[PDB]
Amino acid sequence: VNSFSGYLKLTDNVYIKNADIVEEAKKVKPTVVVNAANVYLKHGGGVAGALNKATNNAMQVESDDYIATNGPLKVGGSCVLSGHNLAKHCLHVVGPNVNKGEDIQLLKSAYENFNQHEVLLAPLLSAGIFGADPIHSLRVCVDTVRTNVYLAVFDKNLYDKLVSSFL
Ligand SMILES: c1ccc(CNc2ncnc3[nH]ccc23)nc1
Repeated sequence: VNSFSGYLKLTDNVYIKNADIVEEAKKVKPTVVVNAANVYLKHGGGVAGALNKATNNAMQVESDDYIATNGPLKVGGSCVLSGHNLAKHCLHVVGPNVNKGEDIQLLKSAYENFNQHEVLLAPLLSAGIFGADPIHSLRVCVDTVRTNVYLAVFDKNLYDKLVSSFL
């Protein structure tokens, strides 16, 4: 039993809710919140900008030190950093950004990072400003992640479409 509430169950291991991931993170304090990161960990907008704003920019400060030491992530890759006031840990995962021309096949590699964590609160990777079709992202999630994932979808309209079209 865990503390996630109001989720619709899609499969054995995937759950989905219309929620603001920031507000859900602050209420649940999950072990892991996933950030929709870019390779530079520049948290300017979308989910990343919102999560970073909620940390009062502490996420960005920590991220800049990470990049200065380690260099950029790979598209499809991830790193574990602090969850600050939102979670124990933040798993920064880089989905392909269609608006940069990145290969959508890398979306499966991105979701594979979730399998290193038993339970996660997450957004749909490569959705929103990353330009992928969220229905495709949900399909890849279900077909790739084997650990327990709680997906927060900010937009109520998209949430209803994802549920109604789910196979
Ligand atoms: C429109 C469609 C999809 C998204 C995906 N981005 C997010 N997904 C979950 N929670 C969020 N909070 C802020 C952003 C965010 N954004 C905007």
